[PDB]
Amino acid sequence: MEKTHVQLSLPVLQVRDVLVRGFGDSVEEVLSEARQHLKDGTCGLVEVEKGVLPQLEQPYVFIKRSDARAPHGHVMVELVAELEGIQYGRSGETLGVLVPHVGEIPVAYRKVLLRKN
Ligand SMILES: C[C@H](N)c1ccc(Cl)cc1
Repeated sequence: MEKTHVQLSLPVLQVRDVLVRGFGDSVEEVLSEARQHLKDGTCGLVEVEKGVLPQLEQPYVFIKRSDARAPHGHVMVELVAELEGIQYGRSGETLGVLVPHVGEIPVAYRKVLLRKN
């Protein structure tokens, strides 16, 4: 059975390498697909810097810090989607935007403890 949180190590991708620049076409779909790719080990993370979001496809799926005081290095996170400037969920600081991973070479791995909600 699925625990409330799962430890994952996500490949961190540079935005210009990403081949599939979002998870879908509605908030509900992107959240659903992100969660599936996270379970399958086929989800990457792009760190948000100036110029990143316009190079990715909306709706966006962010991982945001959900909790403080981070077990074994994995930051606790939850998913929040964004479309047209409106966010679906509320949480803490953004760690990055999730994208499909289809074999791109990462620059780093990001350890997270993901809330499965
Ligand atoms: C497994 C298949 N080649 C696939 C990769 C990425 C996405 Cl987003 C959907 C399907």
